[PDB]
Amino acid sequence: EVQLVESGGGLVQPGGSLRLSCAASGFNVSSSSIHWVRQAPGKGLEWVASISSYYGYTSYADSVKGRFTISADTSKNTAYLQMNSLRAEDTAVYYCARSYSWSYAIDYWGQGTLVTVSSASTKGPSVFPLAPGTAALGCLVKDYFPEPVTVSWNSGALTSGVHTFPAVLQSSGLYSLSSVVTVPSSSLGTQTYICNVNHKPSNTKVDKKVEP
Amino acid sequence: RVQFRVRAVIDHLGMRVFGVFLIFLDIILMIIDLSLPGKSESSQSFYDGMALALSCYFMLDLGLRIFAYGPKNFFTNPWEVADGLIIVVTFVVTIFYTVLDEYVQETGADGLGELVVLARLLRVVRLARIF
Amino acid sequence: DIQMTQSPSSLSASVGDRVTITCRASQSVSSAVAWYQQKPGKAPKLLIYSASSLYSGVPSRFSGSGSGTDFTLTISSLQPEDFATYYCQQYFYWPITFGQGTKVEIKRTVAAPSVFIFPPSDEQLKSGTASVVCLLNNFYPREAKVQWKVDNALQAGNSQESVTEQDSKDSTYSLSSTLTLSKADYEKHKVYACEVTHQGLSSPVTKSFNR
Ligand SMILES: CCCCCCCCCCCC[N+](C)(C)[O-]
Ligand SMILES: [Cl-]
Ligand SMILES: [Mg+2]
Repeated sequence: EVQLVESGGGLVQPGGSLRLSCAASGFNVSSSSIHWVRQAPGKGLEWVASISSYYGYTSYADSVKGRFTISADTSKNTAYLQMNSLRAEDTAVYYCARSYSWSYAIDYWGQGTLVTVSSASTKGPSVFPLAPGTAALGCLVKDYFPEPVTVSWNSGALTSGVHTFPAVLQSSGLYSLSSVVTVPSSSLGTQTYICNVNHKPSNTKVDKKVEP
Repeated sequence: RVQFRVRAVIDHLGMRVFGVFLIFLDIILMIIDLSLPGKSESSQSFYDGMALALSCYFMLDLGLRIFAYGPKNFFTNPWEVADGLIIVVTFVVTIFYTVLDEYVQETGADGLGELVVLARLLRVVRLARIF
Repeated sequence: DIQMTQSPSSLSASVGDRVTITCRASQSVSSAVAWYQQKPGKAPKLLIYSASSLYSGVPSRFSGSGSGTDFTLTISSLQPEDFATYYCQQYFYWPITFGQGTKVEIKRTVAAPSVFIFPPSDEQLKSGTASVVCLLNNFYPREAKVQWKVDNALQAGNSQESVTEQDSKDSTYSLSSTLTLSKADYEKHKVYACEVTHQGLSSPVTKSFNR
């Protein structure tokens, strides 16, 4: 089966460097085409670079010509994108993707990796309860940078009724968002509800027992 | 055999080389095609035209080296069936590049760009086939 | 370079409807066009290649057509799980380009939100700031007005909204509005209320609390 696993993303200062990585399984980089395509948060898809090792053929978007380099270690069946001189315009989810060869449609994408280019600094989040037929409860996850956090409920045991909201950029420069779930009223007091916030950019893990 | 007489003797004097010089022409015409930047639709048609023509020719030459020799005796020597198959593939690619587009979605083929490069390479391998 | 001009940039149709999305290429790219669907915060998946070949395993409701330099994705019996953004690409000339996208929303039947309000916790107030959250749950259409009132004083400038993306099963939205105050101002007053206006409510609903 075809899988593409990107890693290497994250927070980086302008002028700085990162090296993305894409691990291939189910086909061979050495005879295929690997592409990196990116998507600035809230916008479209911009193609960035490609490699077809079989032809010693790589190619680049102009926005990236000179600063980024794509390459493959055909023996680790892995592709890389070296990104230097990052600017803020380079902030995006960076997707690795494949096609049979260079004139064939891209037919599979990884889930991508988030590159955030900014001078500003990792802050983990404060977490507050939104304490409570059907009843509503939740967590306010507050004052954090950069995106993103990872809320679950009861260590992902609770999913039905759950809504986690798009983070919102406060004018301070930090994000907050809420996660809410609706549950039967009868279960407050007997059943326990915990929200597992998680901010990998800070090694922050917080769990709030919310209750009446 | 009733016609195999008049044909197989026409395919000599001087079709022996004209056909070959016409292959050199083809490759040359292609190199010029690929080297001229930014040529207009009209210039492009013009060079596409010359490519197709020269391909139609090679196609007829091969419905004669088969009508004249006969299906089975050409076809016995599969070495010549390569050079014949080659002609047919390139004719198909060219017909589509130069004229039958934009019906190609209908083929459902993908890899169009490499098909093309293939067919360009094949034109060269044709001389390579020639000892 | 090659532009893929794609329209509409968004549309809204009912389940069972046949939608059409168009992409014009700035010059012939033959049949090297592909359509992708991308659900929110996910990798695009491929639907169609070479303009009109259905990619293996994709539901056949999705089809593609070529006319010269005009490409058409047709979704011919729109299902509620088809909420997504659809991108055409050409991959004939380089660089590879995508259209700006069509954002497809599923039209369903009106549904009024359920409204909850939540005071700030002790935790947060013990840090100098008070966030009050008004929740609108599972409603359609997306237009909704939330106004905050503090002691009937109509509150401007100090709240922020976020909407979820449209559910893929029941086609609804949820929304939060957060009023944010200094501990000081939150103490100055008593009645915290959000009024919610929406087509499924025959008149605006308020949830409030005191303290
Ligand atoms: C299996 C039949 C498919 C053979 C088609 C070969 C590719 C045709 C390329 C057409 C390119 C035309 N144009 C005007 C964009 O250059
Ligand atoms: Cl279907
Ligand atoms: Mg949802």
